[PDB]
Amino acid sequence: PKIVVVGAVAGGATCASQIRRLDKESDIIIFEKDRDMSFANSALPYVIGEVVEDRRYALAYTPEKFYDRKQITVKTYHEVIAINDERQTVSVLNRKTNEQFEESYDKLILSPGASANSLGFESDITFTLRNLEDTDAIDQFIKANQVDKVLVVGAGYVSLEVLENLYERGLHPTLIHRSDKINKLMDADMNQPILDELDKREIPYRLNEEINAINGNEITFKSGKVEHYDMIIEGVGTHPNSKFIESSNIKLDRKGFIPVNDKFETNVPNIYAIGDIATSHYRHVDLPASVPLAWGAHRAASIVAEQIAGNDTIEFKGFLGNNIVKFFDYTFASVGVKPNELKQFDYKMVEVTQGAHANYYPGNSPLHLRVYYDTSNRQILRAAAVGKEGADKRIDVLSMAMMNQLTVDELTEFEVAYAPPYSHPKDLINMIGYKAK
Amino acid sequence: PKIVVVGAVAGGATCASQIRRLDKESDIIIFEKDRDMSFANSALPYVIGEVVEDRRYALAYTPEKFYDRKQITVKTYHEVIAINDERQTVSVLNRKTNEQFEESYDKLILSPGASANSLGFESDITFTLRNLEDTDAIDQFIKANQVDKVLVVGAGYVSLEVLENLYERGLHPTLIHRSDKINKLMDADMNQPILDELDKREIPYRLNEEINAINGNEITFKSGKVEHYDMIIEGVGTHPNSKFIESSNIKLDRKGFIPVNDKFETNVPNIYAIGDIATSHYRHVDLPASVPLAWGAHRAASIVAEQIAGNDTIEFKGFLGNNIVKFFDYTFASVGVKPNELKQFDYKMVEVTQGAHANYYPGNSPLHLRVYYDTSNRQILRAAAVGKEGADKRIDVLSMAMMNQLTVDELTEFEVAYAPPYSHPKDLINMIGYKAK
Ligand SMILES: Cc1cc2nc3c(=O)[nH]c(=O)nc-3n(C[C@H](O)[C@H](O)[C@H](O)COP(=O)(O)OP(=O)(O)OC[C@H]3O[C@@H](n4cnc5c(N)ncnc54)[C@H](O)[C@@H]3O)c2cc1C
Ligand SMILES: Cc1cc2nc3c(=O)[nH]c(=O)nc-3n(C[C@H](O)[C@H](O)[C@H](O)COP(=O)(O)OP(=O)(O)OC[C@H]3O[C@@H](n4cnc5c(N)ncnc54)[C@H](O)[C@@H]3O)c2cc1C
Ligand SMILES: [Cl-]
Ligand SMILES: [Cl-]
Ligand SMILES: [Cl-]
Ligand SMILES: [Cl-]
Ligand SMILES: [Mg+2]
Ligand SMILES: [Mg+2]
Repeated sequence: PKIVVVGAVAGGATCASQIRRLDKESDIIIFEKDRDMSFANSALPYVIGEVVEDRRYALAYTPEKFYDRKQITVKTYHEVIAINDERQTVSVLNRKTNEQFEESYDKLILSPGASANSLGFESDITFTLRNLEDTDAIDQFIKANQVDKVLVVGAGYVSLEVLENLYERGLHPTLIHRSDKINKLMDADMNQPILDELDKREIPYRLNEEINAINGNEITFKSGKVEHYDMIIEGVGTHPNSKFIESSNIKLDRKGFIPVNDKFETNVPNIYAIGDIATSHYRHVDLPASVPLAWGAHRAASIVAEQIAGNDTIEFKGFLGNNIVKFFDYTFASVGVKPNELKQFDYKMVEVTQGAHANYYPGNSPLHLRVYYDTSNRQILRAAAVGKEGADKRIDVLSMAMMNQLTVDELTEFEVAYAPPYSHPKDLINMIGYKAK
Repeated sequence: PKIVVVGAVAGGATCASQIRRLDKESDIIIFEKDRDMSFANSALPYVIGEVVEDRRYALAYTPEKFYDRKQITVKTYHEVIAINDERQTVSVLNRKTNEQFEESYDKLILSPGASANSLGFESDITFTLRNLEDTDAIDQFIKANQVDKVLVVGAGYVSLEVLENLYERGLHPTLIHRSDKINKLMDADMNQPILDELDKREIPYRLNEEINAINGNEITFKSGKVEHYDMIIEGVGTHPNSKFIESSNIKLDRKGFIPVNDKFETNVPNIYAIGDIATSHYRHVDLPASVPLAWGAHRAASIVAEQIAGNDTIEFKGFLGNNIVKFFDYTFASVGVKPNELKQFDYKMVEVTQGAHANYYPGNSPLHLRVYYDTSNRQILRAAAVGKEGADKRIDVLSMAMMNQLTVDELTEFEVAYAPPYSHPKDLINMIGYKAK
């Protein structure tokens, strides 16, 4: 079938590649509105911190390379501006010429993702981060202005990674956030180490703080404070890239995302939507979910490839929402329903704080693991772990347990890999099970 | 009931403590033939290495402390020499006075463990490592003789830990083993990094090599080589401590272990066996299993405590044989049936080697993950992982998958915690699922 993919990055290039693995005959074209395909979105903060030095590390492919290797055509600086879904074509603006044309399809895959929000100030010193053009502009500006003091606005996990990288590069960031709900995928009492790590490094922060006005480099804040900053990086949320879809028959929710079934189909035949634009449901509970992270983009890209060109019985089973961030010496990881969704259930909480590994073994640190379960059926609803060591291991185990709607009591039965450097004969996970009675 | 426990360490002291948590009235007496109770067995190689130097980590209690805390009587230097099951007593030898006496019981719990094998040479410089008296004797002999050159015999995970520790202490060990089958819980072609780590550090080794004769410090070998060593530590396997059980009605297998049901009962009413002495079955396949490791001793201790004084519906579900060892910069872990047991199934193998975390992100190291699955039902039989980073995490997640009867194909659905320090958007585990078929 002739395949048109919109977006050439985490969902779209992956989906196209997966289809080509299954099907060597079909014509596949991807349209990408910006300069680069297949950049490593998650590497971008580390490119700013110069922790990833070789900036080609964050760019897997050029169009010429993709055609050479996979016989897939990728057109950059080509923005899909309308879907003419009844005629099965898309309208495409060639952004270099400002001429538009239609591209026909038998199957359309929409992976256009999300764009950064802006606070909307008229300011040359403010930047957002979503692609490699942005990473380049930020790096350029730091060098051209010898940036030292940088205001980081927003306290979500990417803004935090940007802050850390700026600090390691030698700059002096201050963090602000409009509320006290920092790193909101993690339980709010368990985010305290973020604020400790900032305090330990004397990196200033102010929560429930916002920009009121910008006059050149002089920033006035809601608190009444006035400070000079050489550069501002705004991490103030994202919005779905669906304006080009509104005129078509595809159903959007009230926020502009595309609800999909378990085959990533939209309500319109022959159109699929994957990645951050798609909304689905949890695997382990009957609630809607949106989980705009890399794993879901790559997983949906594979399921859609199977749907189109492989085994059409392969269908998504829903999300668990496994997520994680590093901030300085700590890891913060959670999975399951979000904090604010716990109230849809009758639930209890169990938690342990114990050494990541045997206490006498050096380099130990306290790991805090918390699990919420549903009192009607003992099923695990959510887990969270924070520590210098071992958080990602416990959370990945519990994601595997929730995939199987395992109960909290069955955690006593989990058979850990135990030697002194790694865990305890009764691992933290087992202790949750023992403590749940 | 009146409770007698034989062995006061990983299974026996734990079990007695767990009973006391549930039942504050029963009399509970533990007999231990050696000097110490509740030593940390897995800490021992690290004690020898001066990695663990605080005594309070090597030894958790004395009998007087245990009594004061838990009103459990522990008689060290008391060796049970017969089990008089028809009269419900044990015959005990007080090794201090060399007098024996009968002790009556209502419930008897056998946790005698295993003893180290010896090569049988008449040698003042040769030591085995099983307990804290052993550990003290080795540390004292190094100090009394200004030991520099130590021969480590055997290549099991305990000999390998002892080798690493003697090296970190500043001594000069050489490793030998009778064959090339080193570290045999791991797939024989995934142990090369043990030899690479020995070479990198210029620590000599010889395989297919044995001690042929000893004359003082002059050791003559099977190869014909003749060398001088200051000390020898022999790690040439263990044998079950069951010769004292053989006159009783308790059924032993031909290898001298005690088979038990899922309540850890023996064939004799009111007698339980737990820890290294006990044999049971795999959880995920219908085959016998013995897994002489700390998790099993601790989980059996809990189940027995429930049987006697708590919820007697709690039963064992079988072993998976999760196991792990550190050797210098590498981790070696595996779970499921042993390599020799794979031939009892029609199976296939799938593997992947990939960075532990994102390709672009620094500090990376390749992680080799291998999965065997049953072709009759696509169930996972065995998994094994070796790498500097992330092998513990992948093997615990697969331990949890095997607990939940996951097929290899379902591993594409595992939702990993992804950010660049931790994994990839399709983790190694997901790659095994995609590469299967
Ligand atoms: C800085 C940063 C760090 C992140 N870190 C992590 C992390 O550690 N872990 C994690 O799991 N996720 C992380 N993410 C999120 C992850 O990158 C996304 O979930 C993933 O990119 C979703 O894939 P997608 O295909 O939907 O969107 P994208 O990868 O963003 O690709 C969408 C593409 O579509 C193009 N497009 C949009 N509209 C059109 C149109 N009309 N015509 C042509 N092209 C169009 C866009 O230009 C864009 O290139 C991070 C994201 C960022 C920005
Ligand atoms: C050096 C070393 C390192 C290890 N490292 C690991 C590791 O990293 N991970 C892991 O999981 N496991 C490790 N193990 C194994 C783990 O310690 C054993 O699986 C666990 O100790 C088994 O508990 P048990 O109660 O059966 O035996 P033990 O803990 O050995 O206790 C048995 C006790 O019974 C006593 N006893 C025997 N017979 C009698 C008798 N007739 N009368 C009175 N008392 C008697 C013995 O003297 C002994 O003290 C290690 C073991 C050693 C020796
Ligand atoms: Cl990435
Ligand atoms: Cl149309
Ligand atoms: Cl231990
Ligand atoms: Cl008798
Ligand atoms: Mg139209
Ligand atoms: Mg259909």
